Amino acid sequence: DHAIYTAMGAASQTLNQQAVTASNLANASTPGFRAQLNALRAVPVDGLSLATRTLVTASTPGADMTPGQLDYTSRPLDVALQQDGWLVVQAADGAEGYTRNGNIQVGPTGQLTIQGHPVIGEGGPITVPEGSEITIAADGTISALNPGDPPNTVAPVGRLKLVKAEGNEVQRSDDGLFRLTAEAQAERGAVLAADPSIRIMSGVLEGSNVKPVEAMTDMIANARRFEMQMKVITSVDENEGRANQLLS
Amino acid sequence: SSLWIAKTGLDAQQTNMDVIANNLANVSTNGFKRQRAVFEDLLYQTIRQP
Amino acid sequence: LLNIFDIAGSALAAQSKRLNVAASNLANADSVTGPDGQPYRAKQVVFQVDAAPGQATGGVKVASVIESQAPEKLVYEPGNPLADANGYVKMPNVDVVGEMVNTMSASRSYQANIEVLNTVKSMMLKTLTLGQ
Amino acid sequence: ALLNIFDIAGSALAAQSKRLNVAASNLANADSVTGPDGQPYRAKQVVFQVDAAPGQATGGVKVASVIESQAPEKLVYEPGNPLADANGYVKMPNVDVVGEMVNTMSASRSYQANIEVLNTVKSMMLKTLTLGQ
Amino acid sequence: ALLNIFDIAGSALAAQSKRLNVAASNLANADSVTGPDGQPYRAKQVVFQVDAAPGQATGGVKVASVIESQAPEKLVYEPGNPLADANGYVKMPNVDVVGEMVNTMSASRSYQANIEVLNTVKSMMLKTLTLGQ
Amino acid sequence: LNIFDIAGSALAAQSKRLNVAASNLANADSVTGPDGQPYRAKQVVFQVDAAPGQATGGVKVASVIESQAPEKLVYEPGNPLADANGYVKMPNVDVVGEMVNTMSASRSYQANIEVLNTVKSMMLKTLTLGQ
Amino acid sequence: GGVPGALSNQPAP
Amino acid sequence: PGGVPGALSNQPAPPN
Amino acid sequence: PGGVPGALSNQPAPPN
Amino acid sequence: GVPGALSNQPAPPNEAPIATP
Amino acid sequence: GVPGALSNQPAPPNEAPIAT
Amino acid sequence: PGGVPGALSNQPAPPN
Amino acid sequence: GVPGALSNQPAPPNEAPIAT
Repeated sequence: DHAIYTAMGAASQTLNQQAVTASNLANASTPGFRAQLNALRAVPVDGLSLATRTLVTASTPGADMTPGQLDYTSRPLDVALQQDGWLVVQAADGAEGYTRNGNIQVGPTGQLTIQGHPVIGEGGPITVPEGSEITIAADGTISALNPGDPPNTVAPVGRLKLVKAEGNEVQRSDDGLFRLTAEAQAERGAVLAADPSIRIMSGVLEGSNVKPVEAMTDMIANARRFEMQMKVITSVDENEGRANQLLS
Repeated sequence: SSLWIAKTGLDAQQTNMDVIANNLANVSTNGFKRQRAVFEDLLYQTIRQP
Repeated sequence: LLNIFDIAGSALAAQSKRLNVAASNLANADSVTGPDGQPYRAKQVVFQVDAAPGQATGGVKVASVIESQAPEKLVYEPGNPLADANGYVKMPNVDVVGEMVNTMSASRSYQANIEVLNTVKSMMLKTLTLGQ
Repeated sequence: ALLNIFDIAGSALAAQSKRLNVAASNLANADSVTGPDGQPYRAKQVVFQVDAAPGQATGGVKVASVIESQAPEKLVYEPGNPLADANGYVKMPNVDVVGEMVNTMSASRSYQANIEVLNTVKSMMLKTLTLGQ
Repeated sequence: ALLNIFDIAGSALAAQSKRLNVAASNLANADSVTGPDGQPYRAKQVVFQVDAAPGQATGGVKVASVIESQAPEKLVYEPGNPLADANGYVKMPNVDVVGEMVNTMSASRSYQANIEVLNTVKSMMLKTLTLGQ
Repeated sequence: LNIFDIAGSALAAQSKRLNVAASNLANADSVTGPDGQPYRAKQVVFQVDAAPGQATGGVKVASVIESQAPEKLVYEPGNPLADANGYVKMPNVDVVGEMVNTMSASRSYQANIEVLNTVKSMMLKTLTLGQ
Repeated sequence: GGVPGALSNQPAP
Repeated sequence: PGGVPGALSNQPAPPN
Repeated sequence: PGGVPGALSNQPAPPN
Repeated sequence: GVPGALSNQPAPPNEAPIATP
Repeated sequence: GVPGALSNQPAPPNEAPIAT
Repeated sequence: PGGVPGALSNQPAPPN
Repeated sequence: GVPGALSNQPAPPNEAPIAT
């Protein structure tokens, strides 16, 4: 009578896994995206006699840090980081966040943004002089040349804050930015200092890293697992009916 | 459910398709700047904390 | 309590336990970890005759639930935290076809035992009106 | 004391009927967006307690109260619908359809079991009334 | 009149039927240039509300009204059309194709789920009446 | 007991509509009948059959009519059936309409079948009354 | 009480 | 006085 | 102490 | 009022013109 | 204890945690 | 006595 | 009379000729 609940848990968590996979597939064109991993954990129920009931719980263990494919766009402000490297932005709630989106934009007032989040430099958020032409070097250095002026007068303005962090040290926040895990925060500090060993390419944008093969295989597996759980539910549903209706 | 998630995905690619069609229709226009569409994922839902 | 009733009830319990084990195994065909971080090893029940005071014939009791000894499947995911020095993650050895067939056979045995119990109860109800 | 089975099984039948009704109400409003007050529909669930007054050993079952289910509200990006959020996040109910279907099936089965209990109890009461005759 | 479960599930069926009808009408008029008079067709939307009910905890779904979507009407440059404005842009409806197919699928699956709920409840309904006899 | 007559009339009417739809589909490409006239598409007429005075009742097929819709003209002057301008009258059968009619008639047929089954069960159970 | 049963008449009549 | 069912009565035609 | 019957109390709950 | 209620009046005929009269 | 037997002491509350 | 019922026993196994 | 009524006289035979 309670195997129906085990099968129902399996089917519901299969639905959750399918939702995760569909959300990953919907962002196949999102610039600088990290796919969410999915794994079904097994929770064994601990009673006294025979733990013959073990349930299923869907989980998302971090994300995927494999870089995607770089689109070469003839623009100086689109940048791509090294493998396992992160650009730093000031988060929505006045905090710090890390990202791979190298689509740096400028405003009328001259401040750099990523998705609307101001970028964080050595001295705080980076502000470029109003209406200047901007070039980004291979180590984060930013040069600004005023329009209609000799290129000789170009001068550096600041340096981007580029950090290095692996998947174990990084957890996705609800606003799409990545942050440090508590266990990583305890060791590497609240704020990560700039890592000078990371090279950055200017003029190339990093796309998403969702793998179509894994997504399609996961969808097929989810469908089949759901059908099996429905069969288990149906088998349990007939037996209980007969039993009660007759042994009364 | 997943249906709307995938429907939002389909709507984004159609948008991108419309952007590409607009860019390709204005090939011979004088002084045209190409349009590039970027996408962002909406709010992540936390169900149970680690 | 009553013998045949005891037999049928014990057998219903045993077949329900087997069905629950099979359902839990089918749920965990693709599970990669548990709470401790160990792989999920498929469970299988052990049936034994419950005829302790009833000579060699009696009900069936589930002696134990044991992890199957079939070798664990191995998947090459070197980035997985659970991967060993060789990069192989252990995944359960649950056979889907076997579990489906186990569920079906357990259901059929459950129904047969219920019919047996109903017939026996009807026979005693008629025995209650002997000589009248 | 076979008469108390009437009360026990009747309370159980009423509680299971209420649970089935709540589950069906949740299921029928999985696609709702608005309530009578404009609030999003919140999935609701009954609470089962032992219907035992202080000092009573074992009783039937009773519905204590109906509570809002604890689950994140399903966010949908539709900033064209007249109902929306600051960022266009329409809030939809957190109904888990599989859970509601399984709940409906379980409530129906428990209901039928209680009906069988009531039937056999009434048969026994009639017998007992035919004790010596 | 109706039993509470009957009313809830029947209201769910009627609401899903209305949503499916709106989706079908939108899909039919995807290429319409002019309506009954001369104004462009506007994509219709159906808004689900929960029947407040005295119980509140249990309630079906009602549809207050069919609203007309407020989205930028599609503009197609056809100056020769009599319905072109001063600038010459004829107005085509804002009916999106993918959204309507998704709506049709979702309405069908909610309809079938409510049908299954009614089918499940029925057997218990018919078996209740054997309690007295 | 009148429900048997009502539902049987409904089943007969839906069978007639289905047969008319099948006839329309069969001869969508037909050229001539036994005489020299083309195949005019058929449609049944549904009416409310209330032999007594109580307003409502079952459905009855009053008649089978030939749609007055215009006849398709194809230019075939070598055909002896062509008129002075060399046109031949081909039927105006709406293919999609007739397929939809087939499916809708099938569904209404099943609904009436289910009604008949349910009421037959109820009328069988009413004979048990108090015994 | 606050919740009417599933097998009750339309609380909403 | 109901008319033709199905296709003919479900097509937009001008009144006469 | 009872609790919520069915789906909520038969799905793996959060740790705390 | 509500769709599915009971009234003592037949509904008006369902006309759908193609052009404005 | 043998399952299905009778004991005067109640079974301990069972739990199924996700992480140890 | 007895062993694992169902799938595991009614499957060919290496001799041991 | 009515398509499904009862009459005492047999229905006339029905034949389908290719041409009239």
